[PDB]
Amino acid sequence: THINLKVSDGSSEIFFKIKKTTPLRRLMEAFAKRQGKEMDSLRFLYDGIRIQADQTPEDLDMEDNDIIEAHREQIGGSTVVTTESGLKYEDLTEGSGAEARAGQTVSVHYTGWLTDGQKFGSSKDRNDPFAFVLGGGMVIKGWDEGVQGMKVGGVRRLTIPPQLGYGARGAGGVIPPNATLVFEVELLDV
Ligand SMILES: CCOC(=O)[C@@H]1CCCCN1S(=O)(=O)Cc1ccccc1
Repeated sequence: THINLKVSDGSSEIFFKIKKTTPLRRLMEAFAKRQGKEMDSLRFLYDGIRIQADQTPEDLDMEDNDIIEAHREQIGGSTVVTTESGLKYEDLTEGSGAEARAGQTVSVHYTGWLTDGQKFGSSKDRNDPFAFVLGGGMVIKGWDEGVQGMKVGGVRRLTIPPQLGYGARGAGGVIPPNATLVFEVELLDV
């Protein structure tokens, strides 16, 4: 009557036990919400086929310990850029207006995760935007570099190697030495 399912996006892996007659909506919402996102930002595939919120394990002939693969889809497309430092960035949404430049004070919202999907931080927790002088050395190097060129309204995903993050030290009782960090940064003002 019930099966176990694993949902993975390549980083976060979440395990669920679900009645076979239960629609996949709750499971899908749960996975999305754990990344601080709305369900409609993701696409969930079973056996290469896209799952819809109203379908059940029964409708799809799912078995115990099956896997659902989760991906974000941007309708715009996906282009990930590697810079000379080894920083990677992907504009999920492009903003409007002038590009943020070195020396400007910027205000952003962000969420940060480890490569196992664990959230270590977010400005949305206290609903308090984060401000800093871009290129001023008051944030990790991945940020001083990666927020350059964003426009207001833009959402940019940064993949930050540890020499551009917290290096050998880690941070916050959460990020260990030599960790790669993933942030989604939204530029609010420049
Ligand atoms: C004040 C300097 O902070 C930073 O440079 C980065 C980027 C700018 C915003 C905050 N972070 S943090 O989330 O990684 C900080 C963090 C790390 C580990 C656990 C919690 C928070």
